[PDB]
Amino acid sequence: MFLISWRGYWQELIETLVWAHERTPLASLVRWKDKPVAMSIVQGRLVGLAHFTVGYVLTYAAFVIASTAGKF
Amino acid sequence: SHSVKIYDTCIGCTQCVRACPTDVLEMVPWDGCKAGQIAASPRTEDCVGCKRCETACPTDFLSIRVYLSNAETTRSMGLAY
Amino acid sequence: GQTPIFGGSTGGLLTKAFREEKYVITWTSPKEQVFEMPTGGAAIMRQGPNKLELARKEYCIALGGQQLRAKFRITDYKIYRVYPNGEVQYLHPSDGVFPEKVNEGRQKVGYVDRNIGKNPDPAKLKFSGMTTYNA
Amino acid sequence: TTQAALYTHHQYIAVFLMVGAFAHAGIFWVRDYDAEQNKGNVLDRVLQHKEAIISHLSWVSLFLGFHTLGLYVH
Amino acid sequence: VGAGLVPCSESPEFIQRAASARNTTADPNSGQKRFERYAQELCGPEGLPHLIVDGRLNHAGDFLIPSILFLYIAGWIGWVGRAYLQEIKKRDNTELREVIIDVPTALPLMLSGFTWPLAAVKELLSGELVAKDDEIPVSPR
Amino acid sequence: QNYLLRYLSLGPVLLFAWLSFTAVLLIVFNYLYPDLL
Amino acid sequence: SFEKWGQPGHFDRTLAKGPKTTTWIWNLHALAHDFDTHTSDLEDISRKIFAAHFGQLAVIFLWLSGMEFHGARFSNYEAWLSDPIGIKPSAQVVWPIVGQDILNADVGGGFHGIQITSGLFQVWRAAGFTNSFQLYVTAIGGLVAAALMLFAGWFHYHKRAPKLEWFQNAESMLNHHLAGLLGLGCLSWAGHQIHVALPVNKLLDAGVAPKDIPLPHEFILNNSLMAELYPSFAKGLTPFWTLNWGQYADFLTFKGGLNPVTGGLWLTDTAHHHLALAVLFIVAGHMYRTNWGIGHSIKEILENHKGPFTGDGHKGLYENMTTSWHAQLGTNLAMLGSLTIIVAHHMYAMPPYPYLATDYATALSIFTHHMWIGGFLIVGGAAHATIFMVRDYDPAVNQNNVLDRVIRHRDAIISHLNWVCMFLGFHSFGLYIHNDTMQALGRPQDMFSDTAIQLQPVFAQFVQNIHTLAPGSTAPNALEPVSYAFGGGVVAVGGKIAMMPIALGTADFMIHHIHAFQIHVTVLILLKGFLFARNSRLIPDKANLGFRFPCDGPGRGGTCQVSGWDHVFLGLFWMFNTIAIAVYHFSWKMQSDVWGTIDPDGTIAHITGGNFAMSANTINGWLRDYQWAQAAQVIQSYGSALSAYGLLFLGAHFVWAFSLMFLFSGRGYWQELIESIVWAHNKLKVAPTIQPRALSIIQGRAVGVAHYLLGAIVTIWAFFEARIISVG
Amino acid sequence: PGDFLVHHAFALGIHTTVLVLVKGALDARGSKLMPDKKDFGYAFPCDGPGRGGTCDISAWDAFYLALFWALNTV
Amino acid sequence: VERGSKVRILRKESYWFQDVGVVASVDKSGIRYPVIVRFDKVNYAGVNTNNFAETELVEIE
Ligand SMILES: CC1=C(C/C=C(\C)CCC[C@H](C)CCC[C@H](C)CCCC(C)C)C(=O)c2ccccc2C1=O
Ligand code: SF4
Ligand code: SF4
Repeated sequence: MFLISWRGYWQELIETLVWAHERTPLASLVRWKDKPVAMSIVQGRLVGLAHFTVGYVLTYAAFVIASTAGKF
Repeated sequence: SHSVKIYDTCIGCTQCVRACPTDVLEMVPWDGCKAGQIAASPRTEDCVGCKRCETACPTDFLSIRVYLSNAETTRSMGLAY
Repeated sequence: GQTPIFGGSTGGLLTKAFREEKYVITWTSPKEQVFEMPTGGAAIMRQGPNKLELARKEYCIALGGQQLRAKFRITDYKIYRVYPNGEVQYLHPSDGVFPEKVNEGRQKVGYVDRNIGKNPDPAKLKFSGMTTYNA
Repeated sequence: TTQAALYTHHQYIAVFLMVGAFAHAGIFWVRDYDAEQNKGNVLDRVLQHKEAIISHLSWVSLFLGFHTLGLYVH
Repeated sequence: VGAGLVPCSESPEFIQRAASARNTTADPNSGQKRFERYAQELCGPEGLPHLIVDGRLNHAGDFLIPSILFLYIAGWIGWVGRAYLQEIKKRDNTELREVIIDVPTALPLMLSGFTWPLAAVKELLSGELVAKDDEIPVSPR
Repeated sequence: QNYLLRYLSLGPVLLFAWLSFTAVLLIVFNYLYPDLL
Repeated sequence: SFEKWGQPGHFDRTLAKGPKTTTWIWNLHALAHDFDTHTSDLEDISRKIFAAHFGQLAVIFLWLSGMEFHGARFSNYEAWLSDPIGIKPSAQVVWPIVGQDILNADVGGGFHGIQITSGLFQVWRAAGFTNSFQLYVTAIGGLVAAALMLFAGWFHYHKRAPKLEWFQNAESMLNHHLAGLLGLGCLSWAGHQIHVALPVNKLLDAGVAPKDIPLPHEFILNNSLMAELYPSFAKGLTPFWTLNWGQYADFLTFKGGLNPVTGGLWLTDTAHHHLALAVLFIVAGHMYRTNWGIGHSIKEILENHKGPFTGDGHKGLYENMTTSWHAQLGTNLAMLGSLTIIVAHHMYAMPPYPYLATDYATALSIFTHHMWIGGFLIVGGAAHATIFMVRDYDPAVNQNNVLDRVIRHRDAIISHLNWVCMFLGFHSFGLYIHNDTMQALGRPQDMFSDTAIQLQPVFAQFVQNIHTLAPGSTAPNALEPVSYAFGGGVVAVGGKIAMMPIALGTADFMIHHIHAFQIHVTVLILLKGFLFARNSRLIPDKANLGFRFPCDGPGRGGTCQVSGWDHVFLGLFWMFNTIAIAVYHFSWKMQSDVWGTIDPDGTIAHITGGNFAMSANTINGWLRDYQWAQAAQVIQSYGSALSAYGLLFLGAHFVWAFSLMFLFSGRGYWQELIESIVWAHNKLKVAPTIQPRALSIIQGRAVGVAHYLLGAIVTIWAFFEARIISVG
Repeated sequence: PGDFLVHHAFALGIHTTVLVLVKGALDARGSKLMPDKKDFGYAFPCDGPGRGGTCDISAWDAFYLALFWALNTV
Repeated sequence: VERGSKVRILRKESYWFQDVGVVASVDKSGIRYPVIVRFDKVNYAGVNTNNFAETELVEIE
């Protein structure tokens, strides 16, 4: 998910989603610590790679130790 | 905002000044070639990073470049909110 | 004080565009015809004055460039930045019709007329924070 | 189970440990490098013929891949 | 031919497979015949033959002459392709004909690849195969 | 007329032609004596 | 007259000059049909569309006649005629050379070949087809008609081409088509049915010597055998002259159910069906105004329907529906797609051909095929809607209309939409994984099926119920319920189920809800691209710049993928997910509690054993209890005579990974590698004059998504094809 | 025979891995169609769509690819 | 090196460095880049025509 989609789509909907808090009542009290925006490009690449590598690591380890301790 | 970079290869067709929608260019008087007025960036603070300008530069190894900095703000990021 | 005939929308001015900045544009249109606005809308203008309020420095310049002079040939429009205090800035028009190359002598601040073959270097320019220009 | 886990553990540790070396070699090439101080020494003579290196490397990769896959599909 | 590999002639499991060896094609002798053709090599416990590559005349021809055949045909095709390319450029209709093949000229070049190896050797000795490091102007860096 | 080849020689149609020629070529030797190993 | 083909770029002025680089090749296969991008004229466009339609029809006729011909000379039909049970139809006999010799699909009677699954013989069990020579003549007729209408297209383009006012008479269009085309064809087919179909169907009850059974000429004027059955069918008694129709109760009846002697329904109902439809939409299609000064002025109807919330109603919509073409294209595509998928969702409960529910191989093949086409083209309908938005519109004729009234308040719509999608999404899936965790956590009482925490879709149950007892009161002149999945008796034949009532317990809930979930997000993506097509809150030049362009530079951070067809990219990914899990669900249920074998007690011993109530509630179960069964033979399903077809499922994974390679990578890397190889080739004097250049990023994205889809769908069809072969 | 096969596979794997790595390394300075990058830095540079696009040119774009090519090898 | 002569390039950053082009028009005016050369190999959008200072050109033949 992080790898394929890119930062030209995950910003249009953040606009309209900022539009909400401004105009609903009983929740417009709170405001922003800091104005939120979409991620960055390099950071997106990095997080995608991190997710991929962590996903790759775990399953194989589980498989190998479980198999070795279950078959001898 | 970001930084702009000018060179000597400006032939002077002035397609970049008609392409930048951000008012960051002007042809200041020159003497060297038949141009007599070479493009430059007086108003960098409104740079956007669209870099539609050098795509309008026909010169071999297009005469303008933009060094895309790191000191962005609400202006350089371009938000209506 | 003239504003075009429109039925209302949902993408106009926001919590920033009256706490930080305002944008306005106005010209002289001796006719009335249908036009399109970048926030979406097909409406009609009126004779003479045509005042419009907006929030971005892109909708205005888009109107000025493509709509007015390239279609309607109108060329007498002011575009004005506004501060939070209500005071105004006059960036452009600065050359009449924004030709962007004609003048009898021009401003002079900063110059770099040098090729790239001799470029700044990491190990030579160090222990400071200057940029790619000072040789 | 113990020795097996240890073996794959250590090899996994090893693999991208080397990638760290190559990456830091790459970043050295931009930050820490002076031209005239090494004019004509062995490093520059490497850079002068990098082309044939990468070309022949692509060559051997293509060869081995093609033929191993062909034998497999055989 | 060691490594504990039995001859395919006397490997029992080899003939065991050969008995009901599924005759592939439309001829009943297809299977059996091929198994008979597989007595020269030497089998193993898997019952199927391995190939030895040493120039050793036990299995020399079973790998050498196919290699040389491939070298023949690859040399021919590469040679005729390069020759055609060299020829096209002396027409000043370069990229017009790059997609439209000139058959009346493309034929004899193909037909004239008979003696590619030794002719190539000549172009090696004459030095008619390489251009000069700096004459070739393809800029690196 | 014989101008058809002027408009049949395109490359692509010639590609498939040559490839099918070579294919049936490879077939007949595999069709006539597929019994030499 | 052959001096003209080999002059490429005949339609474009730019790429007509010469192929500078390889790019010139690519665009050659890209702009060969959008001739709206060639001029501003329209009569030429319309003529091209006519000729292209004729060509498509020609290839249609060609392929259908050729498939017939294969069915006549290389298909075991006439042997499978006498026995449609103990014989499995086949075609495409294998050519006896090295490689394809063991693949002789022998289906009894020594007939080898390829065991097909497309159920054309089923049509050929209703059309009453005895000898293959008549079929030979049929193919000849099909191909000659193909050539005929192709010649007609040539003529109507090169000699006498139609004029321009010939386009926009949608009134006569609807009238002629609706009435003449549909009604006359349908009533003609019904006439064929009553004359030939049910007679030979009667004659297919006990082995009545098929070829010996007379030919239609023996019934054109020979009413004696026609007077054997149906005493009112002496001639007809022609009581229609007397307005009396009570005599015709013989054939033109209303049964409405399964006929356990045909493997399908009662054909008389279908005949009377077709009659009723014919006259009904004949009198319908006689509506609109034409050349006799009588009828609806349809451009005034839409003028009338306005009001307080409407604004000004449907004013000004015909300029859009006739001046532009992509509009019509998109809407008709969407409608056809929906129609097709309901067809798919339809013909597994009311089999309209002989031997359908008893034949457990063709069913899901037809089903999944049509279902895939449905979505696969409705997304294209939406895409053409968007292309209309970018190509055709008007600020003048679109004041305050029901169209313009949404493009002004799009943000609220899409925000509430996002809200709904988020809600449904986790409300369903997180609930699912919650139950997953509970089962893995020794807390089984926190499960959600009947044996645990409760939820029951009462609405479906009550609607099915009120459908069960329909006849008598709602349907007095009706004999059996419309189907037997709602209610009725378990209808069957042999030890083989035809239709039983379907049970909706707990697992139905989240399945239907995630269906709705994905449909919601799909609509979200597509409609988002639709509205935000011309102007975004940041990009006010979209329509001013195009709809097929990669990005707008690294301004505002990033802006890559801001066109619309990338929106439809993401959408097609999502619809892939939707339809894939949909077919998963359908196949698993209709093999778990609908299909199996039967005992003399009517004892339905289903294939799997009702696995949803057991495992279709947790994720780990979903992989275990579905693909364990869906593959446990494909590993070994090769290795003998009628097994040798080593399937390309092992092969499709490769294309899938090769696909995903194109997605994750840029292009500059490939460009530089290309330049290095060019350096080498130039050193050895073999430099190709036409300078190769790497693919454009949109081109690469397209080929990546194409290969992705191809691999996935190939994989899945291989899966269930072999799975049905293991039982059919 | 199998060991013959897989060992050649290892050869291939490390060959392409070092290929992409040395390509990125020796491009840490600049490319034929983008020589300036030496001053742009071991950083983002994207160089928007000059010729079909120039995404993934930033001197450790290669690092991602190399990481994949190492993971499958190991 | 005249109007219609094939010469190679000395400008380093040039896309056609060391590559040969034909001197289309020999200008010799006060501009720093008099010589107008034409090539056929394409850089960005085909700038096969360019100008140089003829103190940056060398003939071949
Ligand atoms: C999803 C996605 C986003 C959107 C991602 C965003 C907005 C970040 C997600 C928001 C945060 C990270 C969610 C986590 C919030 C936690 C629940 C709060 C933590 C507090 C607990 C520790 C208590 C991008 O910006 C993007 C950019 C470029 C390429 C791809 C993508 C991409 O795929
Ligand atoms: S940079 Fe380009 S547009 Fe600007 S003056 Fe130079 S040649 Fe003209
Ligand atoms: S991105 Fe380019 S066009 Fe826009 S302001 Fe900066 S230099 Fe000018």
